[PDB]
Amino acid sequence: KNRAARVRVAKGNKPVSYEEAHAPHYIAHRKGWLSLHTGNLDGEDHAAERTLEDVFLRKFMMGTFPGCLADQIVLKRRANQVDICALVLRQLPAHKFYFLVGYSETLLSHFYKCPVRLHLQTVPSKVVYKYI
Amino acid sequence: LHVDVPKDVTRPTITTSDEPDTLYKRLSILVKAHDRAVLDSYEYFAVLAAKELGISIKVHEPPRKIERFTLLKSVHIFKKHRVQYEMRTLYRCLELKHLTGSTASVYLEYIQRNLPEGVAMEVTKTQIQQLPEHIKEPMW
Amino acid sequence: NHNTYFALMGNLRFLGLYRDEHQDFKDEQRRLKKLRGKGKPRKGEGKRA
Amino acid sequence: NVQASRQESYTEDFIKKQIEEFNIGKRHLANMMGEDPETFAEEDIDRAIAYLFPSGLFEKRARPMMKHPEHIFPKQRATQWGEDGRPFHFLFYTGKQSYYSLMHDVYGKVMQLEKHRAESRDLIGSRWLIKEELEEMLVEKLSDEDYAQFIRLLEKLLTLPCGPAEEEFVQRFRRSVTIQSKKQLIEPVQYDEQGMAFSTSEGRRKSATAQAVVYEHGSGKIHVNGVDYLIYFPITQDREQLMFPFHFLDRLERHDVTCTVSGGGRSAQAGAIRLAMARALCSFVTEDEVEWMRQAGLLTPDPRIRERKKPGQEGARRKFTWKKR
Amino acid sequence: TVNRDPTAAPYVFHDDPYLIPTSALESRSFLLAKKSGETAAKFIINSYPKYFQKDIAEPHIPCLMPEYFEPQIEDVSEAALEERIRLRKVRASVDMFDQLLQAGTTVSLETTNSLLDLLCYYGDQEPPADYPGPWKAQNNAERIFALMPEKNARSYCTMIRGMVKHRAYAQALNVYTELLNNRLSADVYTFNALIEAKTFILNEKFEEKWNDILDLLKHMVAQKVKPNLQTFNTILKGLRKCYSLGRIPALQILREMKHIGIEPSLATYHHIIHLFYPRDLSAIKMPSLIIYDIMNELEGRTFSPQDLDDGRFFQLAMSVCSSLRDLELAYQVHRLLNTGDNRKLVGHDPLRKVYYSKFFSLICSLEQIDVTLKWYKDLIPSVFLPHYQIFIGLLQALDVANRLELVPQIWKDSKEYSHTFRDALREEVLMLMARDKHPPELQVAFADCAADIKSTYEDQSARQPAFDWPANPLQYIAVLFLRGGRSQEAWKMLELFKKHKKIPRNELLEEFMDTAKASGSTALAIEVVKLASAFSLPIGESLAQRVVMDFTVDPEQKEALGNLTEL
Amino acid sequence: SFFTKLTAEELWKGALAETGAGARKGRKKKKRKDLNRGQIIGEGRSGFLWPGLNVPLIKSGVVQNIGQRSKEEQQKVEATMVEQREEWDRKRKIKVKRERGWSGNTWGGVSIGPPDPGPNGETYEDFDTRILEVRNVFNMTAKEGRKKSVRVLVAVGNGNGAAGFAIGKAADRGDAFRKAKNRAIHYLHYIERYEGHTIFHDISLRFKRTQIRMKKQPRGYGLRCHRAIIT
Amino acid sequence: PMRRKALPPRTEKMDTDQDWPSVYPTAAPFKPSAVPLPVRMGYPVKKGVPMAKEGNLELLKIPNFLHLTPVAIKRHCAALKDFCTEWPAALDSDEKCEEHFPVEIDTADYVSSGPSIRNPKARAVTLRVKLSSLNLDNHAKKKLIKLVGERYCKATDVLTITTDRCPLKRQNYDYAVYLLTVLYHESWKTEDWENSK
Amino acid sequence: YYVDWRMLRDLKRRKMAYEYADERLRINSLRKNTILPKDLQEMAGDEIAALPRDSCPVRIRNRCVMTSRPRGVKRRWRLSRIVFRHLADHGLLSGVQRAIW
RNA sequence: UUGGCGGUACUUUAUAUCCAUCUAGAGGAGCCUGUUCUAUAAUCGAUAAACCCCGCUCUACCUCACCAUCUCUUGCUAAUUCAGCCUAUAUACCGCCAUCUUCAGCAAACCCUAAAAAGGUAUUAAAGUAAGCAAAAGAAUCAAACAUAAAAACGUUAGGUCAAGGUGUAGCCAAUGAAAUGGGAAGAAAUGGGCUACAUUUUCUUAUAAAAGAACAUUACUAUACCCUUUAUGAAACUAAAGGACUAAGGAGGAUUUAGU
Ligand SMILES: [K+]
Ligand SMILES: [K+]
Ligand SMILES: [Mg+2]
Ligand SMILES: [Mg+2]
Ligand SMILES: [Mg+2]
Ligand SMILES: [Mg+2]
Ligand SMILES: [Mg+2]
Ligand SMILES: [Mg+2]
Ligand SMILES: [Mg+2]
Ligand SMILES: [Mg+2]
Ligand SMILES: [Mg+2]
Ligand SMILES: [Mg+2]
Ligand SMILES: [Mg+2]
Ligand SMILES: [Mg+2]
Ligand SMILES: [Mg+2]
Ligand SMILES: [Mg+2]
Ligand SMILES: [Mg+2]
Ligand SMILES: [Mg+2]
Repeated sequence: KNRAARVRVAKGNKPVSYEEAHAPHYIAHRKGWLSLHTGNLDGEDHAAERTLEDVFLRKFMMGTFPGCLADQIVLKRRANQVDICALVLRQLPAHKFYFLVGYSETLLSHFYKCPVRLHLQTVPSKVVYKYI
Repeated sequence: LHVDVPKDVTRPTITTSDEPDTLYKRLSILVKAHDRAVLDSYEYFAVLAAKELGISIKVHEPPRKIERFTLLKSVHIFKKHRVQYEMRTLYRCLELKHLTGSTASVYLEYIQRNLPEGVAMEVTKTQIQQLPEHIKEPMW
Repeated sequence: NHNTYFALMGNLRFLGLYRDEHQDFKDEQRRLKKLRGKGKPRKGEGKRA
Repeated sequence: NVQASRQESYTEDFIKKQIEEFNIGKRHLANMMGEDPETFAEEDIDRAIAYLFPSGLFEKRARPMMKHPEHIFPKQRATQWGEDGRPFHFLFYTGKQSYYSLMHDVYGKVMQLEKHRAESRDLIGSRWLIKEELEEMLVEKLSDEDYAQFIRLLEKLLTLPCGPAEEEFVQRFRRSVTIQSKKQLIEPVQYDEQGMAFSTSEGRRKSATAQAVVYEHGSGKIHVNGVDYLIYFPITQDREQLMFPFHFLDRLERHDVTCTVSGGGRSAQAGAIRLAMARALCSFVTEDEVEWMRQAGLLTPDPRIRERKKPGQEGARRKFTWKKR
Repeated sequence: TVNRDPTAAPYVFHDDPYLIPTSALESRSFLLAKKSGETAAKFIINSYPKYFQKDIAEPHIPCLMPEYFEPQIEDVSEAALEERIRLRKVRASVDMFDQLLQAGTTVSLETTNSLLDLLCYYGDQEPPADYPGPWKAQNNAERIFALMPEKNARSYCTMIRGMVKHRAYAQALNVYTELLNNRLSADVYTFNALIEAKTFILNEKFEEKWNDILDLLKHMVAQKVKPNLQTFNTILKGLRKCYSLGRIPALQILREMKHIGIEPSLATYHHIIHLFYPRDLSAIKMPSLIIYDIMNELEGRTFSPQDLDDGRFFQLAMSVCSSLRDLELAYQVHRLLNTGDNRKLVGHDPLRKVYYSKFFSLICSLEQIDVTLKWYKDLIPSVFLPHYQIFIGLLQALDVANRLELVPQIWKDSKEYSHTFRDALREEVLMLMARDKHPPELQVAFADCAADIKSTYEDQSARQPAFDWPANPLQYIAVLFLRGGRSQEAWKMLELFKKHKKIPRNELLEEFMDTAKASGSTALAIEVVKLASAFSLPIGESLAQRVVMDFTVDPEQKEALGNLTEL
Repeated sequence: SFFTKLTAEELWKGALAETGAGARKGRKKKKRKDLNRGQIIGEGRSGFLWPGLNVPLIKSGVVQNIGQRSKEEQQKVEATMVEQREEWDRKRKIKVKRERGWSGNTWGGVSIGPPDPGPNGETYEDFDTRILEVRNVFNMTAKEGRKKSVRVLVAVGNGNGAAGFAIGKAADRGDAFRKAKNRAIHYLHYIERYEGHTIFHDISLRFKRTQIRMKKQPRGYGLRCHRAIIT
Repeated sequence: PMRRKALPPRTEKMDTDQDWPSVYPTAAPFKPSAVPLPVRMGYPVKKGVPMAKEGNLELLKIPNFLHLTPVAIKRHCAALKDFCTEWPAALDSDEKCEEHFPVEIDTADYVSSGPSIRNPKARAVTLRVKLSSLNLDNHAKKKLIKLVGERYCKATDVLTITTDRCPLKRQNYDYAVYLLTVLYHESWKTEDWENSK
Repeated sequence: YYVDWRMLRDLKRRKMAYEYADERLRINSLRKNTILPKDLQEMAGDEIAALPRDSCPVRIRNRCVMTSRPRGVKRRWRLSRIVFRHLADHGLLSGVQRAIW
């Protein structure tokens, strides 16, 4: 049996998001890609360096916004600009988000030497695609 | 804005030099992406932009490339059981013609600055110039 | 540079601007293990003399 | 111990608000695309959404959509009883009020025809509606046994003398079979600078592709890639494959063909030319002959192509030796 | 090509409903939290630089590398002193300069001047910074100035400027006297500081004081030193003290500015306006007309930052327009703000909200309601989040145009700007709605608004242990419920007058009775009598007699009504 | 390495070892703990103070700047959090009242509350439910071998003449309680009481192999019956 | 201290005749609170509709073109017209260009996403000239064709010089022009050993 | 901290090969020809041998950057098959999908 | 009563499948490679179906975890009586899979039974019902279909993997940790898989696979072994390729067994 990235069935009480519900074979069919860069296109270089930055950028955002992430973040690279689009729960006060945005942007712009912007869409609570 | 509108918006300064301008006979723009729909939207934006600036454009779709590789599915043994992965590359070629160097810089900036994420460009400018003055006359 | 990532994130965790669920998990397993008397011996004072 | 989200049944006020938001959506989408709101249509909407939200997902159900609420929201079956609680339909307690209400009518029709007392093929090339189509008409779910019984009752109605009312009734449950035109698409007949008539058609066998250019009048001179056919095809079986189209129609030595085949091997290239010549020669033969070709295999593309190899297998079907035990 | 989005918050603020600043306090707090987070990152980057040193950006981006401000040259040489001066460290540079003197090693006069510049400009104090000032007679700056073996014009000039900056006007003037005795020549910057000194000093006689400042100008021509914009701006800024007597001098300066070829900037007019249109002006009967001429002069021109008071001009111009009650002039001033990139000189946080608040308030007062609502949608929220008094002005304008149908809508807008629990605003909304009668449809709409304003009072009461329902809102909310098909709710609200011990008004009491007669419910009519007895209102007895004639009272009702009549 | 660190959900999943062959083999035990329970965003061991994150951004009208707590002040905060941890831990320790039935370790005679509301908000608050037997029956299956179900017999009554019983079976005891409890409300007999305190006459009967001999008694006699009959 | 309440989406205040280019001036992510469209995305569950825009990760994962609308592109290109220069009308055909400008210089630019703008392929330059355009005697043309080897194509009569050896594109470009000049002048020169062919 | 002591040894081998690249190029060039006297070539054969062993670039092994796995690595991403599949099967690699055909 | 089993009958069965039918193989020779065995100072894991060119899309040094010898003791990190551990337990687990399997079920909420351990179907219908997962549908192999891939629930085998990484418990901390140098050998052995040959439908040469000229049984066919030279990679040839001769066995393979619609 295949165990890869499959949220298995319980007794109908496990909420799962759209991203979690779909197994790997639905990638490019029902669900898209969380990161969009040009490094895996044919005749393009620096796939390894873009992929390592993604791993870190995801671990950074989880720790910097602990318990405030409704879904996995979406990374969008255009030219040298990096754009982070994160669904965040409305747990923290509003002013705290302004602090963490200023901090996380400046810190990641001086770490990778690129302009990095954070885009936050706040949800009242996690969106449930289906109960499995 | 309903009642409050800018009066005399400031526009950049464009100064005509005395150097002659480059003459591009052709300018091929090969965009690449994993998504066909993004290329269709970019093709519409780029063709509309060219037609609005007076540039002559043609578009075709070079054949797509699919790169596949195989990996071992299990962490240990079970050799016969594999998992395969592929990366798909799609192309849209925008062939422009008879462009001066000023028209090709403004156009390329405008379309490159609006290049979607996951899209790679490969501009192939083809300049036309006279013969070298030494070559023009045979000298022994 | 694995040293830069491990050091930088550790410094941020001590400043309160980053949270390491893995490290907090390990910090409590050490705290509990020391109470049980299975903690790390001091160097030069190991079981074998 | 059931704790999952219940069906979010859509009330009429809900769908009514979903139609006001959609109507305001169209006016905005029109203003974005610079079009006139009055004439903006469903077709323009689908095109606009595809430009503004490019998605390359293979399944089109998973792509962005701004459709009318009627298309997306399933028709809610209306309440079957009123405020007092009395069901609206006398067969409510059967559990299949619409299936049995229909079977009640058809059984009553049969009785009047049988009591009251020509060719029955008033409609031809038609089929009985499939179970899925019937379910939609009744707005309820049926079993296979329920479908089988409904058809038997409808057949009995046709057997009996049928007035025009019955013919209209049974018509509702007969779907016009869109029998496809399994006939050749004859090519046009162009004219050369010399003025000679000629037709062209493509052919594909395995990985080979050919483009023949048969001429109406000729002496049988076939040139493949600017070479003769005896030279290009040194094997007899390959030449016989080029002979099959003309020999069949007794048209040997009456046409001059010019072929251009690229790709594949010797046998795959002869086969591709055979199909290309058969399709080009259609314009110069009678329709009865074209059917004679189609029914002899000359006009069908061969779908047999090399099968991909499988991971963990020596070949497409060949397996690795099951090791001795 | 693109213009401001009227329905969006400023671009600085995050584009999320949860993160959009509701009030003006949150607007500044939200930005300070952003600036605070930027400072937290820059601190970490500058304190752990080894982790932020790998450079992977081609071309190289200098501004994204760690900063280093501490000297890295250890040897004690004139060069090492130069580094500290370049880094702007004041105390460390003094120590190494003294050490250089202790050894006696030669120090260049130009290098010695770079030290005085740092000390004179910062006034002997380390540069202000954030991390985890009068002139002192005995200080490093003056001591180093004396130790200097060879002095040049620049050296004296640096002292004169630093003294004036740090409020050492008397000493600075003395230093200038020495420069003249040495026969050296000052620069424009030094002459501007000297003029700034004479003005700040309080001279008994203005005529002497003015003749002195002019003497500095005459020495600027003897020494072949040409004035700059700041020189004239400084003189006019000083003249704002003497409003009455500075008018003729002020105009002469502006005429001289053009002849010399210096172009008056927005700051230069900011001073002429202050001098001609005093804020504390008792003589409002016949104000000056100069503001009209200035705007004509500046019509269509584009301005750039050329002084430190340019931002002040726009805020002051609108204030004078509001004082003069001329809305045509306010459009000219705003029209000038829109030409080119003049928008950048509106002002900072204190003055940006004053200009637009002054502007919008003038529009509502003197503009047609139709146009006033166009300005309302454009400016708010995109430009500024207004305070509650702005809404009171908008609501009053709607009342004067006989367009109270929009009062419910203005209330919904106010709730987004953190006026949901504002007592002054809630009283104005209810008052205007219930001031006069209206058609049935309008009354029903007002009743829904009255219910919404009631919920604010109710929720506030529940949360707070001690809450008072103001008397006037209670009357307005009750009247609106009766008039708008919510009479049942109004009978429940009748009890709240006793719970909060508020005296019902005579008009409200009789209104309840009128509705009762149409309903025909004697019970409801007697309920009004009960409340009248509680507060011992004299009309209550008359109202009870009115019920006797209006409705047929049952014998049980007669006994109950008689008891209340006795009470 | 920073790249070999896993999330809390994945760390507890493995450490708890709930999923696995152990569960089917019947295998105190470790307890999951939330480590972000008391942690405040912006609070670190070093004790830095970050305006707008863990301290007021403006204090008494003064725009705050970055700072750090002294070694003494931080030690207090660290010890205070340690105390707050003990308080939360103590809560779980507390064990509170329940009522035993016929015996301390048995479910027989235990009140489990009223049946659930009906279709149209028909509450049954006046009815009480009592357990009469809880059994762990077993059905042999090829997939699972021995599979266990909980068979519960309950009785319900309003103490005013109406009572009923039912059997509920499930794999989980809590489910078997709900099934029996709501099933029994559908089988309500009405029992005739002489003057509301006793049966109308002596009753002797045999049901299958069980014999019962009831006798009518005067007031104050009390219930002198099988513990189940008392229930 | 109650939790903060989110404001209603600003799409509610957007008129149907608004200036949308101002709403999305530049490339931005999809904001359900700023896009006044009831768009839905997601494979629907059985007896379910596609998911709504709010909290929709799939719509966020899309590179939208909301900033690029037909109204914006036309307003943008109107401003960008002042930059453009007019192609000389006389050069109305490709053959006309070969007459007056026989030399074709091919240079390639590459645009990718990342911190580095450096691509190794950008240095290469390619010069293409037709020998007919060059003034070559019968002797010269034979000498030019033998020296260049496979660079010359008899079918097209085009000489192709590809230079990538130098680090920069301006160096490789100047080198290809140099290679042509030496080949041209050497072709005309006649060496005594040539008489032994 | 790097993943393990094996990745640490590999990292040092990569930094000592970069230091000795020009040197090992210049010396090794003297040996890879037939134009110089064999006496010089025999001596250059020992100068290259005398350099430290970790300067040799054939002692470098490509390991997964995240797990330090010596075999199973894909050179375009520098990840093992196990790590690659985890990122690919979760939609985190841009453009990588399963191959169905 | 339920399951399981039956050298218990009955009916229907497998679809490259249990037998039969068809084609090329395996089992014999020569080698290549795995494993066991023997054996070495010298890894580990897999080892019936579901191990045996398996983890390895890969071991001359490195890799490396092994053996021998010498050496280091706060010993990668911002801090830490701490760092580090390929140390034991896959019978504590996560992760990622195998097998049944392209099998058709699984589990939740109910309802019914002269009591229920459990069971619940009949279509000319007799107590079963209505949602979820799987199958199906859809998508992919760029028209169409078919086909192939992919997908395949709950469980079964305490199946595989503490050595991808992580981790519970126990253990080492001047050593079970870190580093350097040199080694990690072989077989009158058995066995699994592959490769090549045994030739005439063949061998060599030109060609292009068409045709032609020669060879054709003692070395004719026939060595990817051994040995001898040269080249490529590397610091190191112990590796790989290309020639050279030397050439031995083999003459289509016993029972038996593999794959293919
Ligand atoms: K496992
Ligand atoms: K060791
Ligand atoms: Mg085969
Ligand atoms: Mg007890
Ligand atoms: Mg390790
Ligand atoms: Mg290697
Ligand atoms: Mg078989
Ligand atoms: Mg080794
Ligand atoms: Mg070694
Ligand atoms: Mg070890
Ligand atoms: Mg196991
Ligand atoms: Mg299988
Ligand atoms: Mg399909
Ligand atoms: Mg399927
Ligand atoms: Mg086991
Ligand atoms: Mg094992
Ligand atoms: Mg042949
Ligand atoms: Mg060599």
